[PDB]
Amino acid sequence: RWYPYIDNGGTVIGLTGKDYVILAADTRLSLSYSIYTRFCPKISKLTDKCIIGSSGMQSDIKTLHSLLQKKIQLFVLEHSHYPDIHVIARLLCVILYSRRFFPYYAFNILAGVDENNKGVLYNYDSVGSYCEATHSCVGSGSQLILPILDNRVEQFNLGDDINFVKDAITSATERYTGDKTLIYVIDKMGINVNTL
Amino acid sequence: NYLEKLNFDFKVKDVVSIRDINLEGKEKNIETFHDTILLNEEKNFLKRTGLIYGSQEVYKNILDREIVSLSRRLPGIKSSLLSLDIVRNTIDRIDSYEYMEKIDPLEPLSEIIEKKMNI
Amino acid sequence: SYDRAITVFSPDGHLLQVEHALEAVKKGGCAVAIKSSNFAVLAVEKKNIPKLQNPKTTEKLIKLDEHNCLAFAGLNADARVLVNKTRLECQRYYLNMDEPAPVDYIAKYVAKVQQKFTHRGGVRPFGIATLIAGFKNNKEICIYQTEPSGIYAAWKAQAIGKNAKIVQEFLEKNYQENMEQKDCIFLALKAIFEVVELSSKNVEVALLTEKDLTFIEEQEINSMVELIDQERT
Amino acid sequence: NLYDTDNIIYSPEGRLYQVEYASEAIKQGTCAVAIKSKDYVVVSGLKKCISKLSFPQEKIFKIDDYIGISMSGITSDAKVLTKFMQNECLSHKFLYNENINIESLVRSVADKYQKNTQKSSKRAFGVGLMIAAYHNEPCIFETRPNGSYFEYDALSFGARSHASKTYLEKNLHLFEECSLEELILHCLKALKCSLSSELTISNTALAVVGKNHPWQEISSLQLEEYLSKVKM
Amino acid sequence: TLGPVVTGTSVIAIKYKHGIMIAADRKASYGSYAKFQNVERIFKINNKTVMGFSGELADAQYLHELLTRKNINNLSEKKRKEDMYTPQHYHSYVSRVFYVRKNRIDPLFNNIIIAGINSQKYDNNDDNVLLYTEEYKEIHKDDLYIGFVDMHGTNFCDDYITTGYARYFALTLLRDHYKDNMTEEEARILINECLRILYFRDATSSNFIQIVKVTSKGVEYEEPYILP
Amino acid sequence: AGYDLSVSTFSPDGRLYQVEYIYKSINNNNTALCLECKDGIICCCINSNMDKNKMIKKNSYNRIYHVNNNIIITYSGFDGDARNIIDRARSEANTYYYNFHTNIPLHILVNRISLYIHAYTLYWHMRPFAASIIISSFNEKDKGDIYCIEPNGACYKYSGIVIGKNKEMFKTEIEKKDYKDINVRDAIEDIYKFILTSDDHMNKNNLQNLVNFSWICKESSYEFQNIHEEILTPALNKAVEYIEK
Amino acid sequence: SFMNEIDNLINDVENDELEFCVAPVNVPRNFIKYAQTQNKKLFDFHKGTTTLAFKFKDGIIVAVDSRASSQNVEKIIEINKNILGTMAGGAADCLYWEKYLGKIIKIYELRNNEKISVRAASTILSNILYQYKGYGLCCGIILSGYDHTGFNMFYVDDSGKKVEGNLFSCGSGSTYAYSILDSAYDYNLNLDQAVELARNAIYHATFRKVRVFHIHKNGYDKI
Amino acid sequence: DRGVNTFSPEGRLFQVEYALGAIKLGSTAVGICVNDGVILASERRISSTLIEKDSVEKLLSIDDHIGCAMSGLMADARTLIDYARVECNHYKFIYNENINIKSCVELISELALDFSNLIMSRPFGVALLIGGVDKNGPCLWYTEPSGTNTRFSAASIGSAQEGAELLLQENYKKDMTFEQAEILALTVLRQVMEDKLSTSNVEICAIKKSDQTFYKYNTDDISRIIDVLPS
Amino acid sequence: MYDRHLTIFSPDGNLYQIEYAIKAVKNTNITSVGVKGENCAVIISQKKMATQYISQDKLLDYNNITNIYNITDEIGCSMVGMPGDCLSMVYKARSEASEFLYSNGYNVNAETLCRNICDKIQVYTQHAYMRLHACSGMIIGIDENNKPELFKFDPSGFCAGYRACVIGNKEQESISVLERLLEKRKKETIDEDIRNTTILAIEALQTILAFDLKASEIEVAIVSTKNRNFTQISEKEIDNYLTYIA
Repeated sequence: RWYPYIDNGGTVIGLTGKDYVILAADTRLSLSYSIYTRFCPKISKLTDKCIIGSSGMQSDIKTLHSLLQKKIQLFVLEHSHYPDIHVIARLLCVILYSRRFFPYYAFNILAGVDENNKGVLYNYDSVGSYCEATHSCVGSGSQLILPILDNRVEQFNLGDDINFVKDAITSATERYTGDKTLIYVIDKMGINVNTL
Repeated sequence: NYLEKLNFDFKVKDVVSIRDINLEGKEKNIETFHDTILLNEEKNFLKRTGLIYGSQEVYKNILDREIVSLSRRLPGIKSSLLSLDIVRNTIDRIDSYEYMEKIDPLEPLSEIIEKKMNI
Repeated sequence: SYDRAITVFSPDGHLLQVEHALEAVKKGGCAVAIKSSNFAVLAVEKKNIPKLQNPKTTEKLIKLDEHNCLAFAGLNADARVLVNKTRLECQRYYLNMDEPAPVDYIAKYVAKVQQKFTHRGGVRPFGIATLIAGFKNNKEICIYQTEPSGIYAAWKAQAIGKNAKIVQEFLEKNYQENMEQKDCIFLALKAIFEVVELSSKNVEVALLTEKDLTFIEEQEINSMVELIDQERT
Repeated sequence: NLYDTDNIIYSPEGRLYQVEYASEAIKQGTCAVAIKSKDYVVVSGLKKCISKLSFPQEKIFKIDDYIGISMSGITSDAKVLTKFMQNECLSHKFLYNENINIESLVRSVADKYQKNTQKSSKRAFGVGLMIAAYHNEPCIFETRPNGSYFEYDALSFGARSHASKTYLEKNLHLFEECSLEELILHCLKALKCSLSSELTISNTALAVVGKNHPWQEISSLQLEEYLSKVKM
Repeated sequence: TLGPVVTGTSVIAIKYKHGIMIAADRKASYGSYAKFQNVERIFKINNKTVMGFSGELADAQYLHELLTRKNINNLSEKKRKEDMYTPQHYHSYVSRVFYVRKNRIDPLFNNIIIAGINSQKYDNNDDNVLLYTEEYKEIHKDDLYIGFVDMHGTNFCDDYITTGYARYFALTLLRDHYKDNMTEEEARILINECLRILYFRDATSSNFIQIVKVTSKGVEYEEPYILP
Repeated sequence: AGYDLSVSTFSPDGRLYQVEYIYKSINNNNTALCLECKDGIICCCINSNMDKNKMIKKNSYNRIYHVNNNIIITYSGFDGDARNIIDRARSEANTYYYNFHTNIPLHILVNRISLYIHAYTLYWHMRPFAASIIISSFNEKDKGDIYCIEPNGACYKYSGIVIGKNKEMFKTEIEKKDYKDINVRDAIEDIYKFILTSDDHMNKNNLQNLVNFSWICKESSYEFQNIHEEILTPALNKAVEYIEK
Repeated sequence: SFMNEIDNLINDVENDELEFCVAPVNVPRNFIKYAQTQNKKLFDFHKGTTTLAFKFKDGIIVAVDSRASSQNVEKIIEINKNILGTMAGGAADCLYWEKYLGKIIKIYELRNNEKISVRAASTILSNILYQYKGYGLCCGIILSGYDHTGFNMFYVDDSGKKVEGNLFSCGSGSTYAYSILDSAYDYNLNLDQAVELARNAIYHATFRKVRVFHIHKNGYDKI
Repeated sequence: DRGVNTFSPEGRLFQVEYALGAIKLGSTAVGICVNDGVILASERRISSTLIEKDSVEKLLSIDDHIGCAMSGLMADARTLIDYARVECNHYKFIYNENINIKSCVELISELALDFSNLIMSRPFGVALLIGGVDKNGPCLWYTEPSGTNTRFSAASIGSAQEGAELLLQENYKKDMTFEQAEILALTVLRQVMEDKLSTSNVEICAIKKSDQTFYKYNTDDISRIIDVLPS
Repeated sequence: MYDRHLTIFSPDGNLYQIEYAIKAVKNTNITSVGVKGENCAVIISQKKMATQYISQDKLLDYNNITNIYNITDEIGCSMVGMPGDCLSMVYKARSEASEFLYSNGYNVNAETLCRNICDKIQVYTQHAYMRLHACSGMIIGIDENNKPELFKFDPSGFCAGYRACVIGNKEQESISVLERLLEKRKKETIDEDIRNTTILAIEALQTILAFDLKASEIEVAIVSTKNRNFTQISEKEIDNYLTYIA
């Protein structure tokens, strides 16, 4: 009589671009009410132009990120080239479906920039059915953050998109959203971590 | 992890048997407990021996049991396995797996040799 | 022995065990097969003791499935075991497709099994060289011919067994394309009797059509062997 | 003569034969030389070339950050061992989130050498490897076909190994506390002495690892510059 | 494995200039009996490492045995002093063990804290480790380390970490009064504050306090003392 | 003559030739001294065959390992078999403290290792272990104890034992005086004298590079610890000065 | 090694991608269902959009809307150069088994040099779907394409179903699509009238961005 | 006499050397790894006129972007190609991108050398010549039974390969276009064919850079490239 | 060929591996005598290292050298043979005793232990896979009826009852000698027969081995109804018996 699943919180927002992707997220953790810390890194770096961010329970997302990094390093060492974001997406899908009857409590978002200089963001679910989403978010804030994204993106430079992401996440905190934000951005010359 | 491993074998439906409802999850019911009725007891015995005496005793016991069990007839005709009974010290004991019987149907003898020892 | 390489490479790059299987095949009985249009006559040498032995039990032109059929030369028990394996495999394939098994798939499977017995420990090579005849999924008659080494190749008119080379040369010299049923049966009978004594009791020829494997009656065989005896002189 | 039929039989003098033949197989391999300093370990070596049409067979394999090795024997054994240490390093960095001790990896592979040379129906590996690393200090290791691992300041495998061993022993004191360029020059001179046949960009396999510099094969231009430097 | 029977109350761990200070209360409540009041809560895996718990005693003792054998394996294959694993390694080991037990549906009823120092540039006592029986050196917060492992394997790093009933209300006092690089007197006063509110605002708590320090000298077991 | 080609097969006159092949192999391998003292024990490992190899790092190749930081284990045979037996000793101590919580008594460990080494000398396909392992420990109340399993699987309690090349000469040298009263700090000089005299390969320069040590005595609180070079060097100088005269 | 195995046995201290893990609960087959009693946020999988496939004189029309959380998810997978598979119900299950069926078909086409039949692919997919029936599996697929025995529109589901026909539609609101199709449908229909009928029926289905593809004897177009 | 795994006095496996003795007996095959692609060819050694010449083909497709040529024992080589394509499509399943040629030949090599316990019993006496295009251009590979795989600019396998490799060394040049590669391969073949170079007595498969498809040349294409040869 | 290598019947019978194992037991020349009295059972052996490649040295605690061992608490044993094989057979007898005590709920009997060890050695002899244990035991024990029992087996596996026996070199003529001592026993409190059996066993070893047998080269143990626990008699008491005999 012990359910091995709990909601730890997370509001990983996503936004693509012409040649950039903005996978911002929070750095706050809480069991149900009380907060564990105020700085919990969750955005795990996969490759120099690809990252992953999720709002699931901390143990499953950390194990999944570490396993994906191990598989990517094995792929790099045995093949001597970085995997593509499509390859990483298919690997993540197969990994997630490998545990289908005992699924990961992890809503992944795989962000990156293709070799053809095109930002792509892939939203995921528990089992693995993913989609190429121009704007997406997961977790508790997904009810409140998505319609702003449809209003804005669906209806521009990277600065305006970064400012819109900052305004949206701060509005979400005003509306377990978080207290500090890490605005990751993947330009044409690698990732640039921007604490906020 | 579990449930075998997919390998694009392409032979999923056989003309000898049908898949079980649980496949290989092996849900805990009375038949599952009775399946692991002898493996668990010998696990306890090897635990006792290699704990108190040293793991070399468990090593010698397992190699002797595999060697005497390796000395048996081919699949088909039932093997007496007397030497295994002497080594495991079950010749003095008569138990439920000795008496009773299971009658067993669709597999040719050559498929049984392929299944038993991987040819 | 269990987990022991019975067949291994020799100093001159040859598998001596597979070679021994090859002359074991050559010491076996003869068997001829012809193809034309949409049918394939098949013949095997019959060897029975008169007045004591039962010809009915001695069967060589078995049918594997609805369409494919198999003849063999060499070890009979090995042939029976591989026949059981191939029939079970044909029913497995017909379960997954719900369509009849083509000749090419079962020929490749026979080649795979005969290769496996030449590459696994504790198994000797199969001492037979079976040749399969049947229709593909395209519904075109074709014949394949496996060996103990596992090599297979499509054939138009091939023979096996004792004195195989003489029958192969005769068929290569005399074979025509798009022949009649009587012509095909006559050619098969002449081909097997080139290396077999001319008698009705030493042949059990049957014709494979899309309906079935029809065994030729004894009277037709008697008439044809008498005709061949007349033509010889 | 009669006791070499299996790898579980000792001669009247108490000595294996299959293990010695594996050592001879290592001796038949091509040359490779590595030299350490205070905080830098170069690992160079030749690259086998069967014919003029064939490009050279790559020797160096990177196992992990600050971990790369050179084969001097059978290629399949090298591939299997490289895969095993790759899996071990990635598993250690996965579960514990830290770099693996080089001593632990060397002991683990030497343990596998022990298991595979102990039981019958098995053969010892016909390859020796330079398990070199910078786990907070430059180290070069060597696992033999018999279960055993050794550590040196410099090393050579097979071919004209005597010339490289003589040169390294002669100039062993300059190797400690020297610049990276001097270490590269000395190692390439040792490989040139091993050739006794001239060093080129294709057949040379210069690789550098150490402080603020993970394992990465040097580019063609810098390699050409170094081979010009040793030539004059 | 089935459920909690013999459980502790809380343990408070903080950092300061010379090292970590962590304090239990030496209580093992048998549901509603309070049988024992002298249980050894905070263990010591080796030098510069301490593993506290708050939960079932059997799971914590099993983890203590596992970590002890990991340390003995480490010492058995030791050449340099730097070969000793840091607290991060032990913390990741405990996290992986809890995750594996979570997968098996055999959860370990504990809330672990792993604390210590992840470097050896200050002390030099690990070249000559003695298992069976000067002045304090300042240590930067970067070289210090403390972690957490939950029921579900959730883990993180922070300056101050609490388990059990302390996680609700004592964390507020710690966030209010914590400062970087405190003196031992002020740190002990903060510990006394945390444990007196734990004693007053809980039933299964206690006042027979344990204190243990993890500094450049090593692990120091201060004597038991009753709260004021 | 056929019977000698397998360890399992018995010779006609009741002596397994393979076992004496192990004995010859170990006797033609690196030596290993060890003995007891009033303060504690001292085990020494000398690597003479490395004299040709002028490549080894300074004192990096150590043949003396430890279990639980309480027990010393050393050897003279092949490295891999000895390391396997060492890891078996570590595993035995592991299982003992897991399932009983008390440190393994030494007689338990040496008995289990003795039957483990013997457990390979009654089958046909596994290579027999080629290693003669010396286990040792010292307690204040119990004084000292040094065991030595032979490759056959024969464990005996020794006050002092030497195995390898020139083992007879070293055992003759140790028996000149009773070493029970000689302290551990002073016996290093005598050990240096014996290895410099008995062994021909060891010259004056090689004494510091290719030699290993560890005690268990009261100075280290009866626990494992290697000799610091500041302790070895005066003993080396005194031994060289004495032998030079 | 055997040593480590026995050591782990006495001490009582004991993962390829294609291997499927299961719960240690008493009945793993109902495990997800038990978890659905506890919560539903995790078990909110991306469901597929209703699909409408039908034969006509020249080829086959296959139309499907884009509505998942998402509204631009492709609902048709390329099983083969002539076989196009649909997606309905649980997106992950049908997607993964469509890809795995395509890999089986590629292996069969490689070793056995012949184009596979639509009946064969439908039978294989139904067999593997039935292999994991009872564990919990939601998937609605409409195999459709050409083979040497003419065109074929085989329909398969999680429960091992295999029904041949000429008119099919699966997903949410499939009964409305069936009603409109029975109201208006003819085998001897033009391509323009056929795609107009498909668009009208799909628009009726998702009312109470459509994507349509035309499969022909030499492959399939994207219009 | 001896087991399947026993080192010789010269540190060479006896069974590996015997496997290398068997690969010489076989049909000629030639390949040129020019920048435009790979032109892996074969012999079509016809046993007799009664051979159907449809089921006996030496050039098989491990994948759409991979070509190969078989030599030595033929059923064993078919097993190698079957395992290679199985793991290639497995790689396609796990990873979206098509499998590189290098990784495929590693899978082939670790298939070949698994006969030692380090199940299969004896070594695979086959000498394949894998070739195909991937993201870094064309790549041509080789795997003798000893497992020392190595890439080639141009290579030949089968019986009487000495003349083929000598002529390839004496004619091959860098920056050779695809038609030049075709005529070079046909000239090398005709200068190692015992019989005349007819249209039906040769098999060629091409994996072009732009197309990246396994196109086995038909009768008309073979006839054209035979006709365009020099005197 | 290879008839004498494996446990093969060979021409005209005479399984030769068993004879080679028996000869290997004989080559160790550690004579060990066992004698059965009345409500007592003395087992006596020699504290000497088995003959092998190595040799005894002054730096060796001679008390640790021993051939007499305890199975569980009441049933003792004395293996003479190879070093590893003797203690391995001791551990196998311990395992059989543990099996009996765990399953049947009471202490094992000497007869049942001897038959079980005989069956295990039978499995070793019949199977040529594994080498035969060259170690002949000598088991003593008190039965449930409070009577002594002497027993012995060999590498052949011939478990049989005895009243006085010896294992090791020169075991042929010694069969007569013990009988003569039983003749002296043919012509009393518990301690009286205990002392008589002890001095008779010591005299038997003295007559067989034929030297003084100083107190630091004898290990004596007795199981009687007064005590019933296998305990080794001290050195001083052995010296007292030796002086009393002389």
